[PDB]
Amino acid sequence: EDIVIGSISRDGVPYQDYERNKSVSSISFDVDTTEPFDVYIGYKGSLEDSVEWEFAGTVNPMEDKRLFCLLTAGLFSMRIISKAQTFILRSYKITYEFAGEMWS
Amino acid sequence: GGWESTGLWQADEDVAKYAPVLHYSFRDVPKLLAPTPQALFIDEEIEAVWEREDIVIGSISRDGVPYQDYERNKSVSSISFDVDTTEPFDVYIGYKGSLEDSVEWEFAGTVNPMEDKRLFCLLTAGLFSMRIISKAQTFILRSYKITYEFAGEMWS
Amino acid sequence: MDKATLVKTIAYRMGNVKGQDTAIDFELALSIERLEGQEFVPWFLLSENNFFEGTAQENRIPVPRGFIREYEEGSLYLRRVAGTGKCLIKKSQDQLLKYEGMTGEPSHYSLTNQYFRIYPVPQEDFKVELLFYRKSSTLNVEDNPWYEYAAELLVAETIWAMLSARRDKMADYWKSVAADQMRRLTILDAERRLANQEIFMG
Amino acid sequence: MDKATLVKTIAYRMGNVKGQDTAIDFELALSIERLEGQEFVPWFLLSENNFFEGTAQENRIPVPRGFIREYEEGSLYLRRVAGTGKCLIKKSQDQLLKYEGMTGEPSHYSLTNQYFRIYPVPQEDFKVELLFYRKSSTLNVEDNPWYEYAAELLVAETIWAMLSARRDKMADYWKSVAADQMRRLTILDAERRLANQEIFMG
Amino acid sequence: MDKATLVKTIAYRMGNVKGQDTAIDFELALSIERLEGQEFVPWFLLSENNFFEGTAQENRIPVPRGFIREYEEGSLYLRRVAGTGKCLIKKSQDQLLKYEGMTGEPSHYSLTNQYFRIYPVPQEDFKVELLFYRKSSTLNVEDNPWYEYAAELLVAETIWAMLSARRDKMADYWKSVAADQMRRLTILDAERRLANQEIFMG
Amino acid sequence: MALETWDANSTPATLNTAWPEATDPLNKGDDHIRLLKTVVVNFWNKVFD
Amino acid sequence: MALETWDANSTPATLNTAWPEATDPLNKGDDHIRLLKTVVVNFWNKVFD
Amino acid sequence: YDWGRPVKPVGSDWSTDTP
Amino acid sequence: YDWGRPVKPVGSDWSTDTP
Amino acid sequence: MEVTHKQFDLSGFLPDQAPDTLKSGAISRGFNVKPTILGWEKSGGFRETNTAP
Repeated sequence: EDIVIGSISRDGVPYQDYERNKSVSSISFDVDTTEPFDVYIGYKGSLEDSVEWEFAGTVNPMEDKRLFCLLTAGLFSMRIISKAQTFILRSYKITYEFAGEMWS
Repeated sequence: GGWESTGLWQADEDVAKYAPVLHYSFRDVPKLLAPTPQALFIDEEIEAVWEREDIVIGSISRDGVPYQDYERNKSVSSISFDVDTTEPFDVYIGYKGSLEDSVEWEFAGTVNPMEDKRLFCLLTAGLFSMRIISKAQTFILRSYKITYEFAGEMWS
Repeated sequence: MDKATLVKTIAYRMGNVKGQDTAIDFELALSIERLEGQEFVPWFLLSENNFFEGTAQENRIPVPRGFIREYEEGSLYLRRVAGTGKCLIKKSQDQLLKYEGMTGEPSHYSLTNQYFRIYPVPQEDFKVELLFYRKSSTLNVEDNPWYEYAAELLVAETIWAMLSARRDKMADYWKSVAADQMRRLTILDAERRLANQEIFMG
Repeated sequence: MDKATLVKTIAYRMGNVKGQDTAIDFELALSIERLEGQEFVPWFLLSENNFFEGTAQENRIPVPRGFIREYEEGSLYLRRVAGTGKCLIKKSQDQLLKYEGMTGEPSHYSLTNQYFRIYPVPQEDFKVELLFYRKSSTLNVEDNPWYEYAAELLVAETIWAMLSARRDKMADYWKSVAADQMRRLTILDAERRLANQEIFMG
Repeated sequence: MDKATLVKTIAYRMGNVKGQDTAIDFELALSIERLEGQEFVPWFLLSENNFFEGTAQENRIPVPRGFIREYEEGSLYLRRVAGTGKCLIKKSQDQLLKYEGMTGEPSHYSLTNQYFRIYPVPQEDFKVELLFYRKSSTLNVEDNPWYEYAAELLVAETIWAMLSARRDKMADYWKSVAADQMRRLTILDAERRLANQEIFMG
Repeated sequence: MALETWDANSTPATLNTAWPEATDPLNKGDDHIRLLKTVVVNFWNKVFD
Repeated sequence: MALETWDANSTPATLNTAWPEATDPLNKGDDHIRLLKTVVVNFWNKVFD
Repeated sequence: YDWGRPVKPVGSDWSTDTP
Repeated sequence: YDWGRPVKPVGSDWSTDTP
Repeated sequence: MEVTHKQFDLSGFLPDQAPDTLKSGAISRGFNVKPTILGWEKSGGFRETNTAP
């Protein structure tokens, strides 16, 4: 919940930004499993709000490892559900842009 | 009772049947009392006050940490809150010319986080302080930021 | 395009925004209001023939409701009862003071703020016709002309406004886009007009 | 647009500000006051025909209440009792001292600060008419003309003042926007003035 | 190319995107709509000969449905019942007011917004023909002309819109590509028009 | 924990299964029922229309 | 009352939102919960197997 | 001091040429 | 309103000059 | 410019140091709030028991 999306420190570590809206383009997964999985994306306007979930799609790593969705919100969360023998997750990255300021 | 009555889903004793609970004798109350997560006292409300004096407004170190500047006046435009509560609260803003003076309070307004999380006021002074008063079941404060500009030099 | 498609496209190209829908309509109306206030008037704001009847002894004829300008290749025409007419000529007011009291059919005019003046003061009821540019809200057409013909200009302009309030720096980009769209719209107007026209000196 | 829509738009485009509403009105009145003080006068500040009656032996006629400048394509006209008139001619004061004591109907004038002077000093009560530009607060209309025709210039000016107090940098952006709006308004005035007019040498 | 190949290529050259397929169609239709609104009209938007029948006493002929501009090397031709005809001549409206009431076959015309006017007002039913440019959705052909002849311009435009929403920077690269494609298309149109044509002075 | 932020068009997306927590207040009971009612009606309207 | 009339054959159509109300008695809380259960089951049944 | 203004033109509406 | 269009030229194919 | 003071650094009530210099997450006055790793939240209330002497 509430993934860290924002600026990056000169040391190379990211930190959260609570004052601007953000727009998400894609999510890329680095996994070791070969079987398919589902990915849900959540968005909330600000801290006081609750998370609302959207079904991003199904990811089959052998065919492709990227997922495309266009959303703008204050904060983002992700959920992965799998029913398979093997599932190892190594990392992931998010591509985003800043989209103004956060109001409520 | 109707839905407006007090209580929690678990009858209290059942909660933590594993451990004791503080009991309090209160002088003007006929029966002994115990703490509750709910914030209503018997039924009546509890107020909270959050006050900080002489907030750090000034330059920022290359490490990313702010430090206080005692030699210039400052002008404040807005205050933005990051809270987790949903119920409304009051915010007071204080200003003093310099260290020897005393704080003088102004009522900034009322903040309802769901509608908006920003507050707008225009003031110039040497130093600033803020006070938050809330009477609500839940109030969690995560952070806040201030937008300001430098406005000359401090005299007295 | 129509209003629904306009709102959908504005929401999509602003960053797939979904919460705001009423502000988009507000700033879409304000965008048209702002565009109507500028110097350039497109061809689709030209009205139809309108006639005015006036009493004897009043030289002042009020300006039509949404008047922006007077059609250049147009004129104010007096229609006499028999159906014949003459085209009245525009001059400045100083220039038309000789005529006070000379008597006859109206022959000249001046525009002074809100009033057209017929200086050869008629001694009997008259009737004039005019073609002029109008604000759209006052046109007698089914749908806003702007929606059909200048839709892209509209989208960009709306986006600028909305973004400028959120303080993104993307705005300047959309203002440049709108400026380019208006620049292209100006050229068409000329082309449409100058098509199939031959000019002879003298 | 009207005052309520103006205030709402100014609040929205300034950063969705909500606390301040009275300062917006104050700096919206001050914006009009500042714009009226500059050199450029739009067409909607032109007044209507106003007449002045004066006693014999006073050549000085006070300036009308909101006088900004006179209207060039216009004149000061002496209306005689019979309804006929002549247009008085403006000259500098030095140039009009020959006339002291020559006697007759008024024929020339000078403007020296707060007063119009009729140097062929009348020996009987007279009456003159004039068209001139006026400050809006003194026009006879229903709503401020500026609100209807110059709304987007005003928004920018107000936003500039407000931001300038906060010491924000954004202010210079809105001043540039206001300058562009005034530049377009000047061209619109020129286009409106010259429509349907033919010029012949001599 | 066709619609399926267009969508596939747009998806491939945008970064091998696979999730979005409906937005591509939406912004592919909007791309054609935007291109039709600009000043440059290609050769494949020229219509065929269209005839209009009109009642006596109405000089106003409505504009054809998708009229963008008329075709310069063409004319409005009056076809008489016998099959013979004359080519009507375009003038501005001011210039055509002498004719009111002179009687005969139509000889001149003016275009004022939505209407063609035949000022030598016919006293009997007539018939005219015209060649003009049209919006594609209204042409009678089998497939959108744009798909066949302008496919690479379209791809770029669509990619630009889509990226512009994401706020990517790459968008300005694809706009430059589209501008280059349109520049080449203009030269191709000019070369096609002027082939095998000899010009003699006088 | 108290309630999902919600309005007339919330839908099943805004449901936190864990939200009616054990020590949570009774006064919030009415709201939870209503969130569920709104959600069901909208889902039925969406897929039966 | 503020409890919808209901029968074992009730569709999702019967519920009125706003019904469990702040003033309403708590004794009707179970009944309101049970209505929701009958309403939900019928649609999964009508639309799904 | 003594400046007065003229009363407005009473007739006020233009009509239309129908489609 | 009343605009109508012309029917297309029926003969449609060019032939060739062989190698 | 902007300055962002973040709570949940676990500094708490520090009424003896100079207010001008106490760090974010520290307050000089106030009551009925306690510092956690979540921020500056509000304390609960009181119920009644059956015991009565």
